[PDB]
Amino acid sequence: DPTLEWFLSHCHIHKYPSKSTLIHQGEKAETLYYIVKGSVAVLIKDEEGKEMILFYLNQGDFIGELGLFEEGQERSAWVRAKTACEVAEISYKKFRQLIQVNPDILMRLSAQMARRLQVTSEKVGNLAFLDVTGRIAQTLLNLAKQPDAMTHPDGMQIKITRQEIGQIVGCSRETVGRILKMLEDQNLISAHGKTIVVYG
Amino acid sequence: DPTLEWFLSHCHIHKYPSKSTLIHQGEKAETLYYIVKGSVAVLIKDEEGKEMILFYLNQGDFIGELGLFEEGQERSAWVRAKTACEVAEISYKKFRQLIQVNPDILMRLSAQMARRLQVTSEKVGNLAFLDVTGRIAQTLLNLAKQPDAMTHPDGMQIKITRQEIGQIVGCSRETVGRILKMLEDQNLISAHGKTIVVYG
Ligand SMILES: Nc1ncnc2c1ncn2[C@@H]1O[C@@H]2COP(=O)(O)O[C@H]2[C@H]1O
Ligand SMILES: Nc1ncnc2c1ncn2[C@@H]1O[C@@H]2COP(=O)(O)O[C@H]2[C@H]1O
Repeated sequence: DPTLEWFLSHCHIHKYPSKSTLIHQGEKAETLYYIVKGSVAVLIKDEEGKEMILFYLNQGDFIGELGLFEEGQERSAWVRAKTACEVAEISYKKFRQLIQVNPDILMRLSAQMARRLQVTSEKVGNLAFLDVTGRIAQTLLNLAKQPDAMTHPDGMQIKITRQEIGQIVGCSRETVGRILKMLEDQNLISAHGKTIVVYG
Repeated sequence: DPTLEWFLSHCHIHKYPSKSTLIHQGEKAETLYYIVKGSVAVLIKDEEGKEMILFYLNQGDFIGELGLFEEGQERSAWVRAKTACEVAEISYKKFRQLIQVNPDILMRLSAQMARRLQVTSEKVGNLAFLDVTGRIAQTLLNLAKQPDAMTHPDGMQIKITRQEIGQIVGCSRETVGRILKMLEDQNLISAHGKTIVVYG
């Protein structure tokens, strides 16, 4: 996109090794980010530092946008490199000015925001209205519909530990274990190690 | 405000009686809304038509924004007049043009979006980490910490039907019933009708 390359040329680019943290919750938000390459997890934690994956973001996604519209706010979640990443960065001050030149940039951002809101609402709905078996089932679908969802002859094919799922659904890797076996008995999936086969 | 009366003068204004539905989930999203007066609930339902209040929006809040950034989408939730309302309305087509004249309007929208995303993410935390009893307990605290939370000699004091709680937590008024009694046995609250006493 020629409009992204306009945006990007005003950004400093920094590579982050898989597993490194780009954003720490609670920091002061003063900068926007943009994933040029790679993917990251958005996480939040609970009292005893228990993690919950709240979204996966990927190349082309902005990050750190939520403190852009009002000065003096804090990062609302940790963002962690899922794989090695290359992330552009820019101060909100500089970015607000781009918007002044070309509003189309703010338009691109708002669109990802509107979509994260839909998805997150749906996630809210999922926790309220599904049994932990139901969520784990939903989570597999959504994972096999990730841009990076691979392909298998009997459906889609994903990789993910039982703990990651556990964090996505808010259950333990133990519970995730039982339910994965159960869904496999119902021949809905197939688990050979850390590779699940979802059908669709 | 100068920008906002500009926005509004391009809108048709319609009054909605308390309890009437402004947006039906699944409809095609082609129009933006703006609450000139009153408040509404955003709800989603489950398989057996069970409701979950997902947000309260009020005078000054836009509604129906989530299908604005991509043509051909569906209302992501029902929006229902909490009290009698007066809601401006405008087609997305007209609104995209305003943005072209003055981007500041898209800037006001994005800000409410960024805040709904923070709040909704927060709510996802609770749902993941709190069972039906835990949530109902949390909900009472938060309610007794409302600006309008009254005072009692043994703690705070609130008013709310069991159904309202049911909607806050995504459970039925029946379930809310059991759990309220249970919490009362644990002498954590006291329910004499539609007035609960949370202790401390
Ligand atoms: N529900 C969500 N969906 C997607 N991304 C999110 C969500 N909540 C927070 N984030 C991202 O997490 C980032 C961390 O801090 P910010 O709030 O500054 O910017 C945030 C957003 O980019
Ligand atoms: N998580 C949420 N927080 C706040 N408002 C929401 C949320 N999810 C949906 N809405 C509102 O529900 C409206 C119904 O359809 P739209 O998606 O067009 O626009 C929606 C938003 O205004």
